[PDB]
Amino acid sequence: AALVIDNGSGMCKAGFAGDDAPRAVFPSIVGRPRHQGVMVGMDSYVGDEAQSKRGILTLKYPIEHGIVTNWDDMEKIWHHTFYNELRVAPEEHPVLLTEAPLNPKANREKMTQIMFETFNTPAMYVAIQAVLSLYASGRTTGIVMDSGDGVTHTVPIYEGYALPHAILRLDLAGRDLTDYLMKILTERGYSFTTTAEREIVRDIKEKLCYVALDFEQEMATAASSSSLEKSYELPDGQVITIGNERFRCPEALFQPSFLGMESCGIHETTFNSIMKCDVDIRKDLYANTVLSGGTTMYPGIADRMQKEITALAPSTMKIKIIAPPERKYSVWIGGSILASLSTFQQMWISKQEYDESGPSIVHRKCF
Amino acid sequence: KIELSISLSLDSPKLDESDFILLSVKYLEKSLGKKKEFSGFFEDIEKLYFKQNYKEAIEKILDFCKKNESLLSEQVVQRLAEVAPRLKSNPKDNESRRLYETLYADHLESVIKQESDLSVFNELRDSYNAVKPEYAVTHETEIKTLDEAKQFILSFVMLNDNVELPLKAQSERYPKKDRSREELGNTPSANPGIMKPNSPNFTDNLVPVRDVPKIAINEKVAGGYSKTKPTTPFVASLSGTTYSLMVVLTDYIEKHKTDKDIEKKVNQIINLWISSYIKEGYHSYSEVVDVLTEPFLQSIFDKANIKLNYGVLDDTHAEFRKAQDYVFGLTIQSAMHHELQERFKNK
Amino acid sequence: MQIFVKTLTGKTITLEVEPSDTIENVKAKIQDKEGIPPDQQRLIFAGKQLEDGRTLSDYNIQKESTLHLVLRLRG
Ligand SMILES: Nc1ncnc2c1ncn2[C@@H]1O[C@H](COP(=O)(O)OP(=O)(O)NP(=O)(O)O)[C@@H](O)[C@H]1O
Repeated sequence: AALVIDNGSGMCKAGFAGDDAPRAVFPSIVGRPRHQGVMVGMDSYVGDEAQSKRGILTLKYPIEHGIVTNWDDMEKIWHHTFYNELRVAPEEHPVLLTEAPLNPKANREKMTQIMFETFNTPAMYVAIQAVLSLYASGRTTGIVMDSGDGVTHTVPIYEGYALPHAILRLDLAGRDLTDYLMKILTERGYSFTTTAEREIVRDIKEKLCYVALDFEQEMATAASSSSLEKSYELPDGQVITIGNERFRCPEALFQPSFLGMESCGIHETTFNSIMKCDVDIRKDLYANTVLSGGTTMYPGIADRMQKEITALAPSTMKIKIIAPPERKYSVWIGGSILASLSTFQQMWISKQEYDESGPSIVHRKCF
Repeated sequence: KIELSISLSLDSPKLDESDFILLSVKYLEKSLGKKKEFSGFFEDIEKLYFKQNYKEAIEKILDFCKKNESLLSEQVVQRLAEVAPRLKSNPKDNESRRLYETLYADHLESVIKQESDLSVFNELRDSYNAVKPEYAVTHETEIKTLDEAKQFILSFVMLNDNVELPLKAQSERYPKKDRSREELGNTPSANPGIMKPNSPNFTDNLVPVRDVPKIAINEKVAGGYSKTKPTTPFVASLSGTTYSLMVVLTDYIEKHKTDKDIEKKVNQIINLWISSYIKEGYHSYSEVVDVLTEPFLQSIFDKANIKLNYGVLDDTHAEFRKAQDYVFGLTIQSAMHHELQERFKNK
Repeated sequence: MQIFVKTLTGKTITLEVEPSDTIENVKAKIQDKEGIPPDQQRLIFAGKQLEDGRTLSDYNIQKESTLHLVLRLRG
């Protein structure tokens, strides 16, 4: 049975192909001790335990902006994935890894090198996250809107191939949305500044926030009735109430000025993306905008994307926003789907093929 | 494994004549290994493939496949021979050949880089300074590096639609050009050479993103080149600029006729020209070579005792191998996509 | 300001222009004066083919500068 690990900017999603959810979802962060001597009597901590010991540890996000940057910490994440979470020996399972769009050549070779020479897998493959997300929705052509923890990508894909010339990247996603939520709830009176309070504000975000269909009437409705307010109960029992904060926060995705960013907005980058593609394929793209990842999970986001792209596109363009219900983990699910196809058994990179040509083989097999 | 892979690979709907040739040979290089005995069939197929001689080479492949039937899979030769009579080529869509020719342009350029002492291009400065129109700048720098000659050779386009019109007009091939006039603008691309902006590509074979021309075929041209030679990929049709190169070369040959190494040195130009025109995406191989080989241009060389090799190389093995992998990847992905979408229907 | 566009026959078309004017503009002015469709026009100055988006300033074309004009031959 083949493994599927989504190497995410803030969460690693790992599991077994054939299942339709990852078994393990844990913070993709490595912690080492802050002062020696918390070490006397035992080395390093990964994942859920390293957030529990944040105060005796110096956290590092080895994959903060979607591209893995620290290979010693990635080695340890993957080791924790295989041996603690899934509880398997990697020599015993072909392994499908995901990569970010526009992933350097060498980052791909180094992924392959580690998987064969450090975990001694029989087989492996590397697919682009967005492509997997498109596959899980039964398309092989569209534009995927991938918004995770540390990075968002708008990724046009034509007959399975992500187009390097038109992929747009954008360093605003959930981590930034969670901090803004912190900021504005503080301005309201409720103090959230500690790393422990940051954790509750992430819960408040994923449970109560939503996208306004138009920002202004929602503000007007907030300013003129109680209907939008929602009570939220903290861990120590205190109850607080969230008002326009509920939608002011995810609004940051269409108005990065809210955070000081002079960027465009997930709708403008989507259009900009589509317009670096050949005219002949834009109609297909516009009719297959696929939303994907944890940060597209806000109620109302499909409908506003519909509205805003309709405002940017030519007046006859047929426009579809596809936002699956499973899109929190649709990268991984497309991975699970792919690994399971029988025809995919002819496409693994084999242990044999690897020491015949070394890590550069990834370029000739995975594209 | 390999028997079932080529099986899947052959199921593809979009499989073209050049895809089949590469897919076939990959099978026989794995099945019959490097037994020397067939070493020359492999060598001959690659040489016929370069010369775009798909008919002869597909003929040679089935027939080799009959006369070695017990050595192979009867399942695989049946699909090979059943699929062959229905194989076409599509100049809009010749992706395996685009990637081959583009890798070949690099092999050719590097062969010239260790062959040429760059004296021919320094000698050629004078033939250009003589036949250039008045609005074209003279070249007065010395050509020290091969890029410096690459940019020089390319600047002959300055002669176009003026100096080369006398001998353009003696062609009967060139009126059957079929580049559409409709100006289409520029599309961004990260593939090199003659590849399509949208086609898959090995992720070590990318090039930095920049704009390139979209050009269309007229398709309503009677006897048009795209129609008569569908094996060659369309980039911009027949290369008119190469009459401009022939006006410069005619002058060069005239005033170096007694040169003993004249044949050596004219092939360095003709070939560097060919490599650069593919590498820069102006034209595919045949779009250049098929205006060069027309018999009224061939006189010019024959009467001066010059035999052109046309950039035909000793071996193309690396670039041929690389192309096999490419069509292998693409056609198994095709298979995988078909399994994928027929699993969603059933949900 | 004034410039001069010279054709292969050595006849010369003189044109009143603003240094802000693009090449799309000068080619259109030539069409209006002589009939030549601009997709056929190739303007040459200082040995370079002139590109449409750029302006005369961007090419340092002062007053009385001479352009050269070559017409494309196609089908
Ligand atoms: N309403 C919500 N429901 C569930 N998750 C949410 C919601 N809103 C935000 N999330 C955020 O969505 C992010 C989840 O990130 P995720 O999609 O796994 O990104 P990743 O780690 O970058 N992997 P990937 O998307 O494949 O690149 C977290 O910041 C979550 O807090």
